[PDB]
Amino acid sequence: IHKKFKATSVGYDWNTFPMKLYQIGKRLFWDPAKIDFSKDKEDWKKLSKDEKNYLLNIVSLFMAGEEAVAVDITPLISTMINEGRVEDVIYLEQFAFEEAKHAEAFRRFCDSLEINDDLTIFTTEYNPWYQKIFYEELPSVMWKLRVDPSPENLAVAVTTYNLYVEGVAAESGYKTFKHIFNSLNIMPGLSKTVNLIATDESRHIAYGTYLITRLIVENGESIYRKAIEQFNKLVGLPFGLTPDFTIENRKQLVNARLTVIERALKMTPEQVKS
Amino acid sequence: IHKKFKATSVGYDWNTFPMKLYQIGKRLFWDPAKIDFSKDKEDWKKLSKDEKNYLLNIVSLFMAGEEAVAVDITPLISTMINEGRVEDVIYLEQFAFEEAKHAEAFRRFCDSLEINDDLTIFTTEYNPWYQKIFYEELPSVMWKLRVDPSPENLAVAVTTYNLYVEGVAAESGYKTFKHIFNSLNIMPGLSKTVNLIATDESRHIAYGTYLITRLIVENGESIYRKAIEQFNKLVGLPFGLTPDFTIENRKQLVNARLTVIERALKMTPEQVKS
Ligand SMILES: [Fe+3]
Ligand SMILES: [Fe+3]
Ligand SMILES: [Mn+3]
Ligand SMILES: [Mn+3]
Repeated sequence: IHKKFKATSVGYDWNTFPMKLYQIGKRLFWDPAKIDFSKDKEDWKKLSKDEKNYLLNIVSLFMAGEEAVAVDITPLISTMINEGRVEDVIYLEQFAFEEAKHAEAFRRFCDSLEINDDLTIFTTEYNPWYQKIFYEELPSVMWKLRVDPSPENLAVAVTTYNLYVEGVAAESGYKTFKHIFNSLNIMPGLSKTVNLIATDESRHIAYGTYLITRLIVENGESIYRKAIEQFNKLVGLPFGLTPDFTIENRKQLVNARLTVIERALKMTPEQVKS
Repeated sequence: IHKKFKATSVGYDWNTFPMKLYQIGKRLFWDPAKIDFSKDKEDWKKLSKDEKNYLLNIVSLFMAGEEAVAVDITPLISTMINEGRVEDVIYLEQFAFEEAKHAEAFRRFCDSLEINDDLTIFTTEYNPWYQKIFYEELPSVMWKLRVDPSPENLAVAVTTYNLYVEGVAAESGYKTFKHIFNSLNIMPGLSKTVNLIATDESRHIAYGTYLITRLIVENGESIYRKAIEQFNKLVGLPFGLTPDFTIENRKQLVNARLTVIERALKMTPEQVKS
């Protein structure tokens, strides 16, 4: 409709959280082209058949997700347009630029390893939980904002997107990447890639926290129940990795999100919003 | 719906035009924070009352537009999601990141000049053509893709967005900025800003050309008539500037777009698409 421009009259609120993360994003901008993968292909040929299978599996998980989160961001951006929160639109529009840049980096790392075949037999067949969330849950909750931009749908969207996918699932793979790169002294180019992607996820989960906490302070009693119901619905080895350890961290990250969610309760909207 | 990921199976087409501009965008990335505005405020106090009025006017025009083009990009991105063109989604999602970064740079330049008042009395009252296009035309044609993602609406959208707004209107202000900064030796910080924004518009009009030419090669007979009807509907001093000269360039840029539009006619889809 464009009845009034928030940049001409009221201006930009530079002290807001989505704008301060918007500064750090362009302050710590990194180019995947500068990341050299010329030695990763040598370390790829020095790994066993099973270690290459699990590494290709977890890389296929992120690369599948980086594209999905880059195209499911559209209803959240359009919802913020209908909400008039241009500052959120400015970051959420960058918040996807780092996501699309992540999908490029993994595809760059895959093409650097001569990997020219299909990786769909990793996103569905080997782990159906990754099919349930990204093929069914994430498209349903995000694109529900297109037809219903209600606050309760925003909470259901952000929890299925910034809390579990980015704060729990994406971070668990980073800790999995932490024990693969540091213990074996392999994949320095992907290590530079992950350390730059994990740095982006720091601002990604930060705004996701700010968005969900903003809903638990504007509609605390109703948003919290939907944000927890959705978070309870989502939750329902080589390289020297223990299966009881990765599950411990992903449950430790799940516990790390329940704290920051309930932290928003009984908080004044002045303490987080403007 | 997320029935199939274009990044897991078929992969990314790195040789396509939206991906090659996606490389240059992150290759020539510039941070508006590094641009120093400490001497622009000194040159602002050395301009007459009318020269400051026209400079603030044309700056208020871009800053108003940079926000509008950053929030009207959402239907075009969602249309490319429904079209499955993830490569276009990757650039169009960056293509807005440079736009939101432009809206920041102008607001940074305005805040650097102590300009703390409203600029709405420049986007509507002084020039109603800027009200007709950005308050009525651009929201209508872009958000018509949300309800109707037809090829004819894409042409009407891109012409009202990448052809006249970015290729003609935005470029005319750059040529206007060309005669203001070079003839008077003023505003070096904004000169660094414009030269970096005009460099971004090079990739912006390039993809806009690629998108509209792709429609004139996939549906040449129907898209061209709508792309021209819309382009004919859109078209319907201080600093040593001549009113007959800026109109000459904006008509020269209008003529520069009719050539590249009709250039797409009688061209094989193999010559531009994949
Ligand atoms: Fe993220
Ligand atoms: Fe542009
Ligand atoms: Mn990511
Ligand atoms: Mn621009």
